[PDB]
Amino acid sequence: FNYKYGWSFAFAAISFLLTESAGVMSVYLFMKRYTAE
Repeated sequence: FNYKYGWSFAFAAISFLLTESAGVMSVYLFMKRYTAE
């Protein structure tokens, strides 16, 4: 037997990272824009 995960598995893996990064950048931006409020 042999199995492997495909490229779309890794495409789901890399796309996991960018969602969690920008959500921190939302709270970066929200704390930054709350300073101006």
